[PDB]
Parts: sequence; structure tokens; C-alpha cells
Amino acid sequence: ASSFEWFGSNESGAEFGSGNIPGVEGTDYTFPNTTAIQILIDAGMNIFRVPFLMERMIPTEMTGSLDTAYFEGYSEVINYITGKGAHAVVDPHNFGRYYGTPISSTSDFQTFWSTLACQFKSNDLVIFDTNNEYHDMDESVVVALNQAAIDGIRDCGATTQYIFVEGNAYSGAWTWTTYNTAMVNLTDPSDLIVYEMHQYLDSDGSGTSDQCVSSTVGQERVVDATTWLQSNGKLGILGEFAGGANSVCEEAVEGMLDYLAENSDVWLGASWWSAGPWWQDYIYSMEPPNGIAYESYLSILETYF
Repeated sequence: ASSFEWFGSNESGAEFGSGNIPGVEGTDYTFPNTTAIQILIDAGMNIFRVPFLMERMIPTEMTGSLDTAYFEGYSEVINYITGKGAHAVVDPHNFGRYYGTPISSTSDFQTFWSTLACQFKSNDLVIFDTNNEYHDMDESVVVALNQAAIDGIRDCGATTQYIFVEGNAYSGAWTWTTYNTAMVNLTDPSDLIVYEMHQYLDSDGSGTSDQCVSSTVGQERVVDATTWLQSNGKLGILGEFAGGANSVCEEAVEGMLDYLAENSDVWLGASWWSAGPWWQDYIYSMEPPNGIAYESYLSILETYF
């Protein structure tokens, strides 16, 4: 049966046109399409990372109140997902940044979390993701922001839910020992921490390309991050990943995913980037009926379900 605990897809749209805050619903952004999620549940996908913006969710100050509309829109998608007994990763897809500025205050960032997590404390199925891809910031600030998030989360009474933590340098698996050695120290009263890492297989690991380095680069780019979790006794999930619609990329996705499954003692799952209504002709679209990674990878991914 199941090679991992979890397997799913990112569901994007609510974090789009990030150049536009608040931005208009239906024009700059949109929520995932529940019909299509369902098409991906029928299929065996049982966890879904749904990104959003901190700026649209709780405008002006991250100490502020929730935007009723945008959050009403957002919860509707999270509740459908869990409603069918699948895990729903709440992803403030903001890159360590609030209105362009690196988040530095731990207090405001926890007051952001306690306000978001509050709305989901009694939903066993929701998983909290502190922020997407901390980059070009100090390690200490990132560790402390991961620590604050946890605190505002638990302190609001969401003690049942997994917390997904994320490294600096875009929380990438290939660079995890270069930079994120110190993420070790983070603590949880519920002890439900998982080190969510991303891995892409292009030259620079940006994602932006449908060409892979090699057919082995996958398994290569996650050995260091794996031993780290084994050695320090931690759990991790490859939060984001993809391959381009071509043999070499697939070969490397299969090889990378083998290694993770052979190491399921520490790897709890993975989720394709990305499903969602507005991807269209995207190299990495898992949205049916005609998403390129749908036609390409869906038959490969349901080998591990």
C-alpha cells in the first residue's frame, strides 16, 4: 500500500499577483477549485498545501484582524479538504517578508500565528507551515520566527495539529547542512514538528526550468538532508518538488522518491508543485484535466500512495 504517510500537491492561486495588495479576487488571485481537488482525492492524494499571503489575510499589521472575505474564501478550501479527511497545510507563502520587509519581530509574528491558528484549533486535520522559503536573512532570526509561530499556534489551543517548519536559503534539501544546521534547537509541547524542505532538479534548484541536471540529481540532492534527520532524530516532508515533462526529469523524480520511501522512518511524505486553476500551460501543472505534470507524473506519483 502506502510508501509514505502523506502524498499530495500544492494548490496555488490565493498567493498570485503578490504585486497587488490587497488585489481583487478573480483578477489578481483566486482560491483553488474544490471539484479538481476532489479529482485528486478520488486518485489517492491525502494532503494539500494551499498557499496564501500574510498581507491579504491580516492587512496593515500582522497584529491586525483577519480580512473576512479573503479568509472566508480561504477556510472554504481548507474545510472541503479536511471535510473529506485529508490533511490541509496552511502556507503563509511570504518568503520571510511582510510588505517587502524581512519579518524580524517574534512577538508580531506569533500574534500573526495565534490569530490564524485560532480559527483552526479544533480541526485535527490542519497542519501549520510557519512561512514559505525564508531566504537572505540571518539564521538566528529564522530559528526564532519558527519558534514564535509554534508558540502563537499552541498558545491559541491548536495542540492536535502538525507544525511544518522551514529553513533559510528557501528551505532547500540540497543546502540544508550548508545553512539550516541550527533548526535542530526548535521545540514543541505537543512534539508535532516536521522539517518541511523543497527540492527542484534544475541547475540552480529555482524550479523555473523543465530540464533536469541529470537522472540521478534527485537522490543526490536529498542524502545530506536525510542523514541530518536520522542523526538528530527528526521528521521531514519534501513540501515542494517537481520534474519537467521528459524522461530524464521523471527518472530523477522516481530515484529521489525511492530514496525518501527507503527512509520513511524520517520522511513522512511529499507534495508536487503545483495543482491549481490558473496554472494553465505551466511546466509543473498537476491540475486536471490537461495539466502537463497531470498527464506526465500523476501515474508515477500514484505508485507511492
